[PDB]
Amino acid sequence: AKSAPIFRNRVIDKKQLKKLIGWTFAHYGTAKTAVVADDLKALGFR
Amino acid sequence: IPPDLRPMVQLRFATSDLNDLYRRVINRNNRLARLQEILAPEIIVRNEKRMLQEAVDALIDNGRRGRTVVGANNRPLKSLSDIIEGKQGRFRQNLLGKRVDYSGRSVIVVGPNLKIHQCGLP
Amino acid sequence: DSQDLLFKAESLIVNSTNRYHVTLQIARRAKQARYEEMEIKPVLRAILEMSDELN
Repeated sequence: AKSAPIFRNRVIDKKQLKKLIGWTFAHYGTAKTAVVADDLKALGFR
Repeated sequence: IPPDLRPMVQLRFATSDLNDLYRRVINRNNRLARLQEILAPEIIVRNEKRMLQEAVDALIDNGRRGRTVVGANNRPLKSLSDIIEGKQGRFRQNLLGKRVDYSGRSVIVVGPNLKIHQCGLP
Repeated sequence: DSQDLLFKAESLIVNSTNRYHVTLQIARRAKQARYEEMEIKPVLRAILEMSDELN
């Protein structure tokens, strides 16, 4: 925790998503990484 | 080998190849004993001994040394060595991998509303 | 909720330094739980208890 996310003001391809997931795992844990992945999946599908 | 490891079940009777191999061994052994009891000509006794050796060979490992003992159809009989070797052998078919209980199998479709730790089971 | 259990699980996996040892402890605890309860599911209650004990 305690690591505030950076405002990614750019286009988001697969590389950016993989980088974001890795950062989230490194800073937040494995269940917040799971939550983030589910939220991104929902947003992308919508 | 114990009889339940070479089952002779009734569907017709389905028999393991070990029964036929063992019968060959027993038949040749009994004939050899009879020949040794009646003082048969030496060539006949020697040929029977050769036959007994070949029958025991086919029992231990069919086709390793001589010709392969085929069955009713022209297929090799599965001897003792053929049981414990190969991808269909005992080790790889029943000891390192088994068919298990409490198992199912079905086609998979995509569940988009499920969570990553969940699955949809019919 | 399921999410709550997942967070508590992750919480216990860390600070244990051995995922195997802490899985064994959870199994044992849940076993005792159900045993002294037959007199929620065991593994779940076990994880809840162990998380609440980690303060």
